Amino acid sequence: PTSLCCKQCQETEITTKNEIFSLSLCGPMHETLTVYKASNLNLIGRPSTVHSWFPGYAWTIAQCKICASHIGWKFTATKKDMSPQKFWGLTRSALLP
Ligand SMILES: O=C1CC[C@H](N2C(=O)c3ccccc3C2=O)C(=O)N1
Ligand SMILES: [Zn+2]
Repeated sequence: PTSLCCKQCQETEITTKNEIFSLSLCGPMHETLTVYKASNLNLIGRPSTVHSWFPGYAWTIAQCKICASHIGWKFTATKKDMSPQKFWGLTRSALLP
């Protein structure tokens, strides 16, 4: 009901609408849903900064633990002074609803 599940298998809650936050800037200074917390995702490989959509963070591929759908990435901060130190960037179209 606040629940966002893997679209492919519909078994797993991946996150909730409660966890949604926005790193995008609201002044003169979408497709990716960023959430503080998520569940039921397996991380693949190791963090990389190449082409990172969120400068300062590295990414690790995250897939649904049940059906292996590529749902998004775990983003991890490269510096200790950043907040959050970690979040999830989730492909909206890989989630239901
Ligand atoms: O922060 C991110 C997550 C990974 C994402 N990524 C991809 O989605 C992709 C597809 C094919 C070749 C290379 C990449 C790449 O780095 C990307 O470009 N930046
Ligand atoms: Zn799944």
